[PDB]
Amino acid sequence: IQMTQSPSSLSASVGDRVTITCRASQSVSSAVAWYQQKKAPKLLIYSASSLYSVPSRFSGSRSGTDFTLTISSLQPEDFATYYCQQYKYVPVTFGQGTKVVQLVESGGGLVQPGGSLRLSCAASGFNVYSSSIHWVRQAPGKGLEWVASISSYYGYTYYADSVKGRFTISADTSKNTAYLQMNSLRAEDTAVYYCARSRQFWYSGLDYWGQGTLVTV
Amino acid sequence: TRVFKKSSPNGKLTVYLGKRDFVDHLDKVDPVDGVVLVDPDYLKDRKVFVTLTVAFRYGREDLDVLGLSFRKDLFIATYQAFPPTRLQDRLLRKLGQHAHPFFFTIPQNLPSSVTLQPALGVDFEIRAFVAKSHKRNSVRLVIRKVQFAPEKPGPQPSAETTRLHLEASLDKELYYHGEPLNVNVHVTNNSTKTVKKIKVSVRQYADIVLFSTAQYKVPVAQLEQDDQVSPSSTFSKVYTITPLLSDNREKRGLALDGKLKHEDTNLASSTIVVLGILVSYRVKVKLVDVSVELPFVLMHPKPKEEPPHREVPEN
Amino acid sequence: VQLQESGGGLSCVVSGFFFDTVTMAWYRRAPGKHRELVASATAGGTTTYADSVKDRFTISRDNAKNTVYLQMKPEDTAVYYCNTFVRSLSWGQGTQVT
Amino acid sequence: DYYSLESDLGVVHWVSLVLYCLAFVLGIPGNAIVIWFTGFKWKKTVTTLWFLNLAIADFIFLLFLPLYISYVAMNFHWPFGIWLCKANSFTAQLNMFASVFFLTVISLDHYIHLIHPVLSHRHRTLKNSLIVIIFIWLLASLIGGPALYFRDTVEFNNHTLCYNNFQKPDLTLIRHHVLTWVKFIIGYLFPLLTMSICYLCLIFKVKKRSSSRHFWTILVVVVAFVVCWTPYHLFSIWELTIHHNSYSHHVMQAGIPLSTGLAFLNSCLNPILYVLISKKFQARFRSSSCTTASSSLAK
Amino acid sequence: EAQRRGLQVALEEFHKHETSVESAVDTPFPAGIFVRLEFKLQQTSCRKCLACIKKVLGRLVHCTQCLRVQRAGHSFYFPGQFAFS
Ligand SMILES: CC(C)CCC[C@@H](C)[C@H]1CC[C@H]2[C@@H]3CC=C4C[C@@H](OC(=O)CCC(=O)O)CC[C@]4(C)[C@H]3CC[C@]12C
Repeated sequence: IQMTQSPSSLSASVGDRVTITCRASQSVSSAVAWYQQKKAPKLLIYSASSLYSVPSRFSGSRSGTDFTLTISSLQPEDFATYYCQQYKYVPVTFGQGTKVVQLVESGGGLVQPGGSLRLSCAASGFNVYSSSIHWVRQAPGKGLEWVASISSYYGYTYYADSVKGRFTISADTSKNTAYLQMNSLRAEDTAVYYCARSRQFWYSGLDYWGQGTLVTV
Repeated sequence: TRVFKKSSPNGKLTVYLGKRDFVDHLDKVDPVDGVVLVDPDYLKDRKVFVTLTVAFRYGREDLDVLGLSFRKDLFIATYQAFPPTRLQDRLLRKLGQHAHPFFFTIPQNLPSSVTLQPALGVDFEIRAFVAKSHKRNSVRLVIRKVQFAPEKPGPQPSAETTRLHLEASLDKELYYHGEPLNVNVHVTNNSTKTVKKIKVSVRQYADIVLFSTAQYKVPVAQLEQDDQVSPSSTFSKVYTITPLLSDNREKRGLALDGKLKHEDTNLASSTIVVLGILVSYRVKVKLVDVSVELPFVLMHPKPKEEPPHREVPEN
Repeated sequence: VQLQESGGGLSCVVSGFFFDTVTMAWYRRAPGKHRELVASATAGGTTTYADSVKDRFTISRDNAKNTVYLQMKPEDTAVYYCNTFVRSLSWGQGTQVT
Repeated sequence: DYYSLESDLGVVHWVSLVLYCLAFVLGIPGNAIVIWFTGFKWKKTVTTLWFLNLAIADFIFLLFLPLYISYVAMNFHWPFGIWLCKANSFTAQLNMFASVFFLTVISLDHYIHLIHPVLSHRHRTLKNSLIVIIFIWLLASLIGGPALYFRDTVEFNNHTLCYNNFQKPDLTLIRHHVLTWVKFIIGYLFPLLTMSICYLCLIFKVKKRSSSRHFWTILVVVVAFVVCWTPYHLFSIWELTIHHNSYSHHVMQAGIPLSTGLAFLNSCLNPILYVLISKKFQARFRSSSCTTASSSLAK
Repeated sequence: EAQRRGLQVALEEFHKHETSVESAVDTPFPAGIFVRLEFKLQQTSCRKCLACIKKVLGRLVHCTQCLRVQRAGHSFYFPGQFAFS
């Protein structure tokens, strides 16, 4: 589902009202997650009506296929990029940026195309049977791109259309660690990988994000 | 609000429901309210009828032997609709004067929404039609009656046996779906015996009754330990086991939660209190023999929003 | 399915269902609010318009042309939709009206 | 050779022929229909295999019917000889005992399935069903054995009759009693008792709960089975009293054909009340959903 | 006497559809005499037998259930013979 945002890069003062509009392309249901990225992105609004356990200034409204984020009170600690996501189908698509329990991962360095470059994700505070693990990509000067996901409860292995085959997701399910096997790396995969966590049964959105590891080709 | 609606073939009838999942509070059940929309002239010399019934599918074969219909009904309700609540009243204003509210209540001592994977099990179904009282002139809906984790932790599980002494005690009873089970086993091994292996397994017991009481012995997760205990030696160890729908596939008859339309659901939650299916969970520890059973409750936590009607990732 | 609304800048053409013994209606949402009902048309005999668009708005339908023509002061600026009275078909999109 | 053995020795007869003809008219199409779909069209399950075997037995029994029709419709002048009467009697006994065993095992399976579900789909396997069917068939085969070895054909005042010939002196009396009593025990006492106990216990269990049509069909099947084999078995038992005590040999000269007609009618109507009446069955000879959305709501 | 009458009636029955005899016996059975006329009927200019003759209440003439006709007066009913069995 192609997702574009009308604002691109706006400017506002301290007491202004920043409005961000998100438009879908296939009449997605009331399932939209809003993320603020300055550092790892932080989830603000899930289901476009609920507030994450962030201040009450952030508000979400649904008007059919168009989703709107209203601040209604701007703060000096708000200069960041906001993304719009739809968690209705397996190939989740993130929107475009609008400039205005911990997870630890290891791995990185030069790719030198041809190799493995095995990454790992460490979980401390939650298990894998009750929480899904998602991996996303963020090319420099570009939005987020989900590439893989694992569900240990159901054993499902979901991969992106342009990433399947060359990537492999695995879960230890014993030490609460998740890994991503990458092969046949190309020059277009040079992006920062962010390990993400989400509750398996009620996929409200990627709650906690990893520190991110730089991967350059 | 985003109310949920389903239509009928040829665009004749349409029913609006605020929610499709109703929570049992152990003292009252959420009323099954809604509004049906009818074509302005499709009801001449006819009356609209909305029926809510509970279906307990218990078999599927190629021939009924004498009269066995392979489908028994536990509760049947009927509404005609020719004080309104705060939900269906709003629907009348949005739709118009051609909308007729219908109100339904679920009596107590009724089974929850349970489905047995191969849709055998207990299902709640709503039929809306107009006739002077076919599948191409009626609306078919399926709803789920579910219960969540109570607010009482309950007594700490504990069970001991001797024949060799074995003691097992789980930390608590209320376990969420996907939460690992922490069990502690203590043995003494007095004399004249030596355990080859330590076996801890979790089995699901489903109490199905239609004419007589029946029990199921369907193991869910099995753990094997190679530790051996010598005579006159004490051994204490904590094991971690968690039910999951990964290695339990292809197991016919496994108790699963209610499925709306070919969806994916986890293991059936434990039933807390009749004709239907009652699901219970136990933990079995065997020494190789002595067997210790530790019952526990596996329920979903109380949610802050309506659960989705299907798996969040589609296809 | 395949709800292709035409006109504006008003006719709707359906593919799956048929206009045989069914009532079709036109829905105008609002300048900035939720959906609303404008007019309907049964198989024939009772047109049953509304109050606000009365006199100002008409409606017609042909069972063979596979189309529904709605025929039409400054408050009628929204996105018009064509759908069954019971709202059975998936909601489409209207181009514009002013 | 001149083996003449002369000596000095009705509406009730016509109704037996009418019943025979009626059963022949209805029996063949129903059995053929049951065979065609259960054997080939419908899936191979335990119930389907059991009904297929029962229909095979009934079809063979009604295919050897017209020889008996020719035998009975002409004052008993069996024009076939000695190598055919024995075979026909043996096959008829085989078919009838196989049918009785199949009905009683069907009742047993129904009672087990609807009362004891704990062990219902563990021992009930197509291989086990095949073993049970084979055991029933060989039991019915080596239970009508004396019917292929004892019958003989003689003259009865210008009428050739093939009869059991229970005289192969002292052994004549005992052999007649043993065979008839064994047939009564294995064909009318044990199967009827099993059917009664299985069905009544099912009714009592269902009664302590909250379908109406399920009881009516069971009662109809029971009453149909009872009223037909009872005259045949009672008249067969009555034959012993003729040799043991004094008798007139008058009431038995016409009751036996009527009892056989009732038994044949029961065999014909067993498909009617078992397979040919269920509601789901009729559906396929007549031959031969929307998506859930959502809408808005004002606050 | 009785044997001569039995032989004569057996010969009449055979001709209906002489030679010397070689066997004869009488029985004390009531209401008749069971004669076992084992003889021959070799004929010349045609117009070994086992005539088990018994008013005659039976004629078991052949040229082996003669016990039945001997005991007949006390039942002449074959077992079964009213059904296929
Ligand atoms: C109560 C009357 C109406 C019978 C109809 C109810 C059925 C839907 C129930 C009754 C017996 C049940 C079965 C009992 C025995 C089996 C095997 C069982 O597998 C095991 O026991 C574990 C592995 C093994 O030991 O073989 C899983 C459930 C299952 C399929 C059950 C499936 C559902 C069944 C058929």
